[PDB]
Amino acid sequence: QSGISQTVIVGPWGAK
Amino acid sequence: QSGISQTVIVGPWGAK
Amino acid sequence: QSGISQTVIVGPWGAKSS
Amino acid sequence: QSGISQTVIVGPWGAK
Amino acid sequence: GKAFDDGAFTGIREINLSYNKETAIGDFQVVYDLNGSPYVGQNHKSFITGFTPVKISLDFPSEYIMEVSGYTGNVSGYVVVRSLTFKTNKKTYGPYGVTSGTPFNLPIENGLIVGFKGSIGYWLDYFSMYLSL
Amino acid sequence: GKAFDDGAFTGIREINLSYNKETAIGDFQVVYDLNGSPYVGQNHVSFITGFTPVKISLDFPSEYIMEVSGYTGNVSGYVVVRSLTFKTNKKTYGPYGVTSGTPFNLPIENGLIVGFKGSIGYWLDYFSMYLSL
Amino acid sequence: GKAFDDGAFTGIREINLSYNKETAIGDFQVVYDLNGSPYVGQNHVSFITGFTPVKISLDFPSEYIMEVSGYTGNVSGYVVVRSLTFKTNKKTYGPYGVTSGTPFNLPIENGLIVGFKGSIGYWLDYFSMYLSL
Amino acid sequence: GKAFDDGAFTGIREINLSYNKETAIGDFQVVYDLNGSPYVGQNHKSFITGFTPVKISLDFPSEYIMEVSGYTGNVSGYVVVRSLTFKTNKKTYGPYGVTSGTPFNLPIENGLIVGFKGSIGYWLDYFSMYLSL
Ligand SMILES: OC[C@H]1O[C@@H](O)[C@H](O)[C@@H](O)[C@H]1O
Ligand SMILES: OC[C@H]1O[C@@H](O)[C@H](O)[C@@H](O)[C@H]1O
Ligand SMILES: OC[C@H]1O[C@@H](O)[C@H](O)[C@@H](O)[C@H]1O
Ligand SMILES: OC[C@H]1O[C@@H](O)[C@H](O)[C@@H](O)[C@H]1O
Repeated sequence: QSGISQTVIVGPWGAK
Repeated sequence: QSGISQTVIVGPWGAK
Repeated sequence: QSGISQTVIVGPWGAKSS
Repeated sequence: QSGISQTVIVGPWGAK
Repeated sequence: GKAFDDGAFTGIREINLSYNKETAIGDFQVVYDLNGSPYVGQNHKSFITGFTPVKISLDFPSEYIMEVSGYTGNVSGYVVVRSLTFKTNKKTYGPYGVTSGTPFNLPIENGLIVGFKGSIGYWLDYFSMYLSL
Repeated sequence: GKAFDDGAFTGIREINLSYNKETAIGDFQVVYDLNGSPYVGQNHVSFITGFTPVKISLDFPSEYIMEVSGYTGNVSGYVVVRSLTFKTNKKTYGPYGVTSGTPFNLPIENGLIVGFKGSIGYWLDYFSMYLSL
Repeated sequence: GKAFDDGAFTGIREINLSYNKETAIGDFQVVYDLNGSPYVGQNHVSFITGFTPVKISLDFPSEYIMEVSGYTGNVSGYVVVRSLTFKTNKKTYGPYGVTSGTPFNLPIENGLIVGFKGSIGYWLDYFSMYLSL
Repeated sequence: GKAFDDGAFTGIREINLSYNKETAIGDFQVVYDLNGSPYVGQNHKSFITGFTPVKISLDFPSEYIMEVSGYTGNVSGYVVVRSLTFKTNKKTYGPYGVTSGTPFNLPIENGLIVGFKGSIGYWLDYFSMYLSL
């Protein structure tokens, strides 16, 4: 792994 | 706390 | 709930707190 | 990335 | 309708649903992954019949859902989920049902859908999804 | 537009955005909570002016966002976020902007929005949200 | 020894282990909770017998483990887990085994133990725990 | 001692602590990563002086802590943290302080340390760690 914390991310909404 | 694990829940979509 | 995010916390090690 | 959910894992304790 | 809650698992292996080209989504059942082993969820069936069955077999764990979209609308006086579409990192499954009404969509940039809950009477009334890393 | 990514924090205290009721959302800035202390996020501004400012001050931590909804659609040739509405456990803020086009909505049964990322040119091109327990 | 990995679940309902006052921990089995339904984990047994069985029945979900402690040491030339103690918000179970060797302890301020993995030969060689909110 | 709680961040860039080969750990300060940018945490200092400073600069984000170990024990009639050792995927830092008393160790198979909390009077009374994926 990397030393960076992760989080759930939803989206995007809008332009592709 | 309760001994029950939690998780993110999104929704609902549909009837209210 | 509350508007504050939570994370797992392990410990403490050292003087007793509970 | 993986279709497999992950969890924090601590240890091991005992034999290396 | 009759509410259901499958709970949270390790991943998704297969989705089985049924729909009617003139009404909405009917039956819904999921085969989850539970720590590397398939776990068959309870079949949540409509109070009626006459639906067309669909089997979505994912190539777990390399293939996973990245977006769920659909439409909600009135059917016989009831607001229900009329259509569903599942997009994975490999292909698009759907749309299944009627693409009319109010659209909705849940794209996921990071994370996984690991469970479903909702209610089904004559049709799928509503549903929610469990998300996790 | 110019992409931005605020990252994840502990919660949301205030949202400052600007919009034009005849076009779309413009500026976007968030005051996050960072472990009990306010953290002023970078102000992501539109390339143009003429927007109406709005300050959404939440009664943190008792008040939090339970649903985000809005509309996307064209403004000239570009697909952008035309309108946004924020619903908390206390009040509904908005809608702000053109309430026409393709709707989208994200209701949260369990969890919290803890960050934003997206892109802004003349208008808010797109955006995503970080979710956490 | 023979490695095992139960994986992660919703919680813990019961722990069944065995020990010997002169050696170390032997058998290990857990009855987990899986979205409200008990799930019997595989019984991980020692290659030998002569152990004293212990059943720890928790008052799920009001009672849960807050700290796991124990000792690791040499037994017949093998480094193994010689003792275990489980402290919940209601009581302390143990110590089971011999409290000689190098101690270890895992207190939890926030979160839950939701799974176990490890290895067992004549005795419990080592183990790890899955943690989650 | 005086309690402190830095909270949770996105990673760890640098740890600054001080110790005394005859007593225990004194001062403790951490430079966290906050969504790609360094964030200097408050310096938690001992009520007294005479400690030897130590700077642990990690090669973020390629280098991260995989195990924290140490010793707790009595000093002047108080139970305190006498020694600490930080093992990363690249190097071992420490032990710093007196390696006498009761040992403790926290190996991490999956996850990251993203924050610290504790208390400091003459010495570090106790400490806990925030964990995340
Ligand atoms: O599916 C839509 C509706 O179906 C009916 O059978 C049921 O009585 C309603 O409560 C609602 O579920
Ligand atoms: O916001 C709509 C558009 O604004 C323009 O200024 C930019 O060049 C486009 O890339 C797009 O962002
Ligand atoms: O349990 C301690 C030992 O037990 C033996 O039976 C096994 O062959 C060893 O590898 C070690 O596991
Ligand atoms: O650090 C050891 C001790 O230091 C003293 O200064 C303080 O009054 C105690 O509460 C304890 O913290």
